[PDB]
Amino acid sequence: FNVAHGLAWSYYIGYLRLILPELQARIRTYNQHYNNLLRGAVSQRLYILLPLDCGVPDNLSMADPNIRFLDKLPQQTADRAGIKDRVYSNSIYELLENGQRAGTCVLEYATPLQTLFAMSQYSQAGFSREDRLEQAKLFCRTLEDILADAPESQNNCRLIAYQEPADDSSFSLSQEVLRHLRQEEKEE
Amino acid sequence: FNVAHGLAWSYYIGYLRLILPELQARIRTYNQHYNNLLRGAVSQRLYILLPLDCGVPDNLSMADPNIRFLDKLPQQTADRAGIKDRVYSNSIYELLENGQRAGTCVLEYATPLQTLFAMSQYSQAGFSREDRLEQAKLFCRTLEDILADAPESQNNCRLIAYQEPADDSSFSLSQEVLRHLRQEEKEE
Ligand SMILES: Nc1nc2c(ncn2[C@@H]2O[C@@H]3COP(=O)(O)O[C@H]4[C@@H](O)[C@H](n5cnc6c(=O)[nH]c(N)nc65)O[C@@H]4COP(=O)(O)O[C@H]3[C@H]2O)c(=O)[nH]1
Ligand SMILES: [Mg+2]
Ligand SMILES: [Mg+2]
Repeated sequence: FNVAHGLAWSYYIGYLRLILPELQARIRTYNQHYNNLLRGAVSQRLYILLPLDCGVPDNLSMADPNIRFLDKLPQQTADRAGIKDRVYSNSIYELLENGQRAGTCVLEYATPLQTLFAMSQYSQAGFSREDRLEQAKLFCRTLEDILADAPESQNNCRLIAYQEPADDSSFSLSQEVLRHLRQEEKEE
Repeated sequence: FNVAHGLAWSYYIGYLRLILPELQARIRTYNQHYNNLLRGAVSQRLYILLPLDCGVPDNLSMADPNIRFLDKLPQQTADRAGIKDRVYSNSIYELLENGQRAGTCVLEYATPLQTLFAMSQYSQAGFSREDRLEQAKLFCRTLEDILADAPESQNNCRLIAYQEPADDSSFSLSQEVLRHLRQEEKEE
């Protein structure tokens, strides 16, 4: 089956569509209340790590020690049937560079990529572990094309797609994330 | 595209697989702390409303006035990358019969059916509004076949699939839900 397509659409409809519009105000609140001082500096976008290899560790610090958990973005509450006042969780990380706090932003993996990885295990899934990669590529794809026409995506988030070279492991996830942050500084 | 399949699998992998094992203990706690007084009576299963017509209202009371929100099942917390301590929300409803509290259980719609309904709107979704029904049927389907081999589903939840007659509107959702409760009471 072609799943990447459906998961991208479920992802947007049940999450991005809902949270992105109310996202920036939530960021602003954290900044005002927590400091309105010192670093503040929480970036204004939702950052979605897109590991093409579909490897998604539950603790972000594990993938890279330089990615440190700061706080949790103030809850969002919504009556998502049948649930009442259903909580939506985002986590705030600060990226370290040579022991220096280089940036602070709302950051997270794309769960759909993780589910994709898990699905290949199951017999009835039924898409081979081989198809994990193309499925991964189709996902980031569909999202871009979805977010392109997203009235909500008034540049509220930035996708971060990456694959780590097979031969060498000199890849720094924090570095990848920092690039986008800095670039958007020159951009913004 | 065939989406019902992927959404059923995402649903189980990212939700049911995770919460069902820890579900009953959460139920016991509400019963124990809140009581052990008066009704208690929270049922021991997760109830998933499966409207084949794919109509999923955000407020459960609206669908049926006799379905009343009681409280919220104690939070579950899990490090769901990239999120840390990601909250999982379930709501407890008590069903009314002729002004009488007939039952109390954890109850909710299947969000995937709601997303299915929303997808048909979009141009790129790729699937006609016509296909909403077969997509709905394939979803409840896949879930049953998924939950059948679910090591986790040690009878922790019961699916409730239903479609409302086209000619007449004498259908009581609370009645449908009560049936399953009583019938399982026969399980005792
Ligand atoms: N950081 C973050 N990301 C979020 C949140 N909610 C949704 N997402 C993203 O939205 C995807 C699909 O959301 P879904 O439509 O709600 O559909 C969900 C929903 O139907 C069910 N589900 C998941 N979590 C909960 C929950 O906490 N409570 C209830 N009642 N159902 C849930 O699992 C389906 C798929 O779950 P997912 O695999 O998790 O995948 C979720 C997840 O990738 C959130 O609160 N925080
Ligand atoms: Mg949702
Ligand atoms: Mg999940």
